[PDB]
Amino acid sequence: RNLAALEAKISEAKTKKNMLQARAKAAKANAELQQTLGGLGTSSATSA
Amino acid sequence: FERMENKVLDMEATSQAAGELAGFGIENQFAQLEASSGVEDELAALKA
Amino acid sequence: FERMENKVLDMEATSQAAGELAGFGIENQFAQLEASSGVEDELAALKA
Amino acid sequence: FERMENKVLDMEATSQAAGELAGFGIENQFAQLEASSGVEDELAALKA
Amino acid sequence: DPEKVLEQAVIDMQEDLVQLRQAVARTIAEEKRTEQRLNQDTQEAKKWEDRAKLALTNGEENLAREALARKKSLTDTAAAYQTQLAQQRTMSENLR
Amino acid sequence: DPEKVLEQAVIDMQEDLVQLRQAVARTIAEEKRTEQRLNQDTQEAKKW
Amino acid sequence: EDRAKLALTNGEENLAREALARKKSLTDTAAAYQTQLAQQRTMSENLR
Repeated sequence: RNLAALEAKISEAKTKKNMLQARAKAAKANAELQQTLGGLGTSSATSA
Repeated sequence: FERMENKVLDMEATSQAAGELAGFGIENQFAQLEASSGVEDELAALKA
Repeated sequence: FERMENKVLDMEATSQAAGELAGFGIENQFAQLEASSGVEDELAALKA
Repeated sequence: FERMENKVLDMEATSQAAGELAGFGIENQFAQLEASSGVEDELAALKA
Repeated sequence: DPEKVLEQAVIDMQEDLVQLRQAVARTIAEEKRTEQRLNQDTQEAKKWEDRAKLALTNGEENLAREALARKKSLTDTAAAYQTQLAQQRTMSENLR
Repeated sequence: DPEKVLEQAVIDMQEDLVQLRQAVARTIAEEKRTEQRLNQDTQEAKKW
Repeated sequence: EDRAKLALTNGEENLAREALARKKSLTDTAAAYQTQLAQQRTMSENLR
């Protein structure tokens, strides 16, 4: 029973962390695209 | 969970800072222009 | 709590000094101008 | 018997310490979830 | 010269918009992969439901309740992947 | 600084609460060992 | 709250009252963060 619970706990913990890491990386990539479009684009346009 | 939560707090703080500092009223004016453009295509579909 | 209370008393004394020494009547005249500007936008919305 | 009794007292003290310090209420909540899961399989067998 | 500055700024914007195309293509792949995951989890949930139907046909209610507990775990996992997919869909549309 | 004093006080409290966990674990072992003693004495009383 | 609903479904009113005490602590903590948030909102608007 301890082994069955241990493997379930490990499997759930790893898969939840892995999908959270993937969604965090996607979310920060979308945010970083707003930072480059806002910071580089408006500065370049205003300078032109 | 501690390392994941530290990166989640960085992404949430980054997301708050982007919407708080740069969520300007002009984006709602662009959304009103996009809605007005959608109404013009519905009027074109009605005319057709 | 003693260190926190000493910094709270510094921030409260700073906040009192700012409002007491420099809370000039002109800021209420600016608030009346902002209210008058808000009424002019409500009259523009009524006219529209 | 003296050497055996010394190891028996070590195992009994270890067993007391584990159940006393870490026999948390959440293990009874997990046992209630396992009982609830067993009732759901008996309801599935009744439905079949 | 302001003409050279604005031309270089527009060249730098070509590199940035190509990074945004790469970020869209990545986000498209992540939404399609989490769809693929929840699709196969729901197909395995159907296999476990048919394993329960076979167990009930044999009269083994114990195996039927266990197979239904596998179905419950898989459909809850597919709902977690649907929740993650909703974040990938909105991010994909935001980048688009 | 009061922030550094209260942070250090809370760090010292982590060491103290870990000593209290060790004292609980010891006390749990002592109650389990005196239960084991009276349990075996009552089993020997049945043999007699 | 759902842990309390599960406890009441199992008939464990002791666990239900404990789970409701966790709910009370969390909602009081959220009201403390709402009180702090009100200070951050007014400061954010003042700086804006």
